[PDB]
Amino acid sequence: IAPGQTGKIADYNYKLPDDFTGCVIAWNSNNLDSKVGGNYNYLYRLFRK
Amino acid sequence: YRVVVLSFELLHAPATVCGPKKSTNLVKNKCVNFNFNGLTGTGVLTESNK
Amino acid sequence: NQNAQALNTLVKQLSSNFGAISSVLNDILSRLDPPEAEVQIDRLITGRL
Repeated sequence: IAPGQTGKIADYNYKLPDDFTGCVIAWNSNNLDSKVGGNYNYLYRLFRK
Repeated sequence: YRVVVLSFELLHAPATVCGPKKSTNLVKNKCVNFNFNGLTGTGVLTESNK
Repeated sequence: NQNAQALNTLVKQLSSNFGAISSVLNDILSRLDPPEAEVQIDRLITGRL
């Protein structure tokens, strides 16, 4: 998730522009969005034309 | 899984290693831009002159 | 002769790399990705200018 980046996450769901101007902020929060047996609330697009 | 991976070095891109096997009719005397294979340029339709 | 030779040496300069990957805009555009080709196209632009 950065300017001029590729990959399934960066090509099918959310792609920054090459002239992007701003900050990217990320952290780990497995505490608040996980459970025993897996958390299936989050779905990401895997295929597109 | 018997993986096969090619190379595609591309350091000799102007070569004759293009094989899509396309048969397209061409008619000369027309402002056209096209290129099959690789030679860093573009040509004019119709072939087989000399 | 001076005018013709100056014009010829101006035209011939199109084939120089100027420190880029190639001397042809089409080749460098096709081989390299957009966001990483401007850094190399601009050198050729500066040389031609």
